[PDB]
Amino acid sequence: QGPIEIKETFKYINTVVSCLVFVLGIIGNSTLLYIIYKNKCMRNGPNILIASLALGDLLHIVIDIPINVYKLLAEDWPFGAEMCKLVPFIQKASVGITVLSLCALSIDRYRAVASWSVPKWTAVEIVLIWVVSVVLAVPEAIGFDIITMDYKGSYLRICLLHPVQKTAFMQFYATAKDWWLFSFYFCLPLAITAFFYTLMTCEMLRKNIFEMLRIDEGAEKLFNQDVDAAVRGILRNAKLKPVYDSLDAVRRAALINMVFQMGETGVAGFTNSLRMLQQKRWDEAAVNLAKSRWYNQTPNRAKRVITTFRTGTWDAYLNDHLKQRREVAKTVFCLVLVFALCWLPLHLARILKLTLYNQNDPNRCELLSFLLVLDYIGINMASLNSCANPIALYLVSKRFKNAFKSALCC
Ligand SMILES: Cc1cc(C)cc(C(=O)N(C)[C@H](Cc2ccc(-c3ccccc3)cc2)C(=O)N[C@@H](Cc2c[nH]c3ccccc23)C(=O)O)c1
Ligand SMILES: CCCCCCCC/C=C\CCCCCCCC(=O)OC[C@H](O)CO
Ligand SMILES: CCCCCCCC/C=C\CCCCCCCC(=O)OC[C@H](O)CO
Ligand SMILES: CCCCCCCC/C=C\CCCCCCCC(=O)OC[C@H](O)CO
Ligand SMILES: CCCCCCCC/C=C\CCCCCCCC(=O)OC[C@H](O)CO
Ligand SMILES: CCCCCCCC/C=C\CCCCCCCC(=O)OC[C@H](O)CO
Repeated sequence: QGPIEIKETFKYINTVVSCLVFVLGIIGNSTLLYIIYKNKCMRNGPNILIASLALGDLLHIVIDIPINVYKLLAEDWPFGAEMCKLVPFIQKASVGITVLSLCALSIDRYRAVASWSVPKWTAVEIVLIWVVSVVLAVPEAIGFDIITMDYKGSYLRICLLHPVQKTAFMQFYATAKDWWLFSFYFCLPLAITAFFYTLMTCEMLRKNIFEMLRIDEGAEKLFNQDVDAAVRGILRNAKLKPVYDSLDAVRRAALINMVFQMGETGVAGFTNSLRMLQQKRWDEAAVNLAKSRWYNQTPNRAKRVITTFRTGTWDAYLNDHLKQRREVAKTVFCLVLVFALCWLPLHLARILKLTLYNQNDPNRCELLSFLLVLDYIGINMASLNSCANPIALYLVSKRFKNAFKSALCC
């Protein structure tokens, strides 16, 4: 049958995945804690939050993974009542540390670019993350216990959190647990990190346009309302509106740059160049713009604007301080994205089972086999997330990649 065939297959798959996560995660997160400790240049707010997150994932890896490997392979629980109050507690405490750290990471990225304006603040965050994650994981250590069954010369030890619990709170917890796990440990971080991501990019966008105009125009705080009025007029002009809509945020700022210098009527005169921008022919747009009277009178500014068009980034206008903040923000929301994709299949599987289990035998069989396969994939991706950040940091962050190579290769 599907259920017995599927569980046997994933006995092999999960054992290899969990052995991979154990080895990769022990090496990766230990090295991650090493490079943040040894490299004094690496000690900053976001990195220290990444360190606690790596310590939390290391705790789950060394405490829970070897047991979870055996648990999957044997029907009996031999590790005692203590280990099975501990393993689910560590599992929810560690994931909670990741969940709250990721939220603190995304809020810190917003505050970094925030218009309103702190080393002690990261220390308060660290305490709050671990205290709150551990408190919210305590009901796991409360509800879970061993059930021993003996019938006809055969005994079995299962550790479970029974749907029926002693106290009112533990009863409510056991019943609400599945939705609680979905809400706080998936919906809460994804919503908060997305909310502060979008606010951050908007604020980073204004800071970049402001910096661009500061370099090109050359002490005016009216730049922001001036920009807003400028895009209003660009949306007013039938010659400038179509190309402006086609452009991304960065190239729209390059168009605004030309509008600041020449006005809307002057920018409209580049009908051929504007068309080619709308066609997304950046290099052709760069060349035709380069052979212009605007280029001739102001080549330095023309060079930067046409490079901004062609490139689509802020390279020509971004200072060292702002290039630092974009790489850090890119690192933070890479980990956020990695968390979402790793925890998406499992939370999807649990919610589909929670919502679509009609208990009719005909519909159940095929839906069960699919949901079971999805659940197994889900817990594999979640295990991978506990070892994925060292690899992710290596690939997405030039600083982390160099720190890893210094610590490991030579
Ligand atoms: C928030 C949350 C939500 C859901 C739906 C499941 C888990 C969970 O707890 N899982 C997915 C573990 C395995 C695991 C735990 C933590 C990480 C982790 C930690 C830090 C950073 C990133 C990832 C990765 C995998 C799991 O296998 N849970 C089992 C229950 C279970 C496994 N071993 C046990 C021992 C005793 C009692 C229960 C268990 C299940 O949900 O099916 C956690
Ligand atoms: C690196 C950021 C700090 C992350 C950890 C904060 C929470 C520690 C409390 C319980 C953990 C129990 C497991 C033991 C781990 C020991 C961690 C530790 O001793 O760190 C003290 C201090 O940061 C060294 O200078
Ligand atoms: C940064 C900080 C983030 C912290 C985020 C935490 C949010 C969820 C925490 C607690 C909700 C608890 C809900 C409690 C409902 C229990 C039901 C109940 O109390 O049952 C009655 C019983 O008689 C009484 O003991
Ligand atoms: C500072 C604030 C931080 C954020 C704090 C709030 C985060 C989300 C908390 C609770 C929502 C999920 C609670 C789950 C309640 C489920 C109710 C229930 O028992 O439903 C059983 C249902 O019948 C089975 O299908
Ligand atoms: C296996 C995982 C592979 C993952 C590969 C990741 C590569 C991304 C790197 C940099 C782009 C950063 C983009 C950040 C986008 C914002 C993330 C976010 O806010 O997530 C909200 C959540 O999706 C609710 O909708
Ligand atoms: C088995 C392990 C499970 C995890 C598997 C991998 C998880 C995340 C991997 C990649 C995320 C995106 C990395 C690629 C980002 C592309 C942009 C980039 O690399 O730019 C920075 C670079 O240093 C130039 O300066």
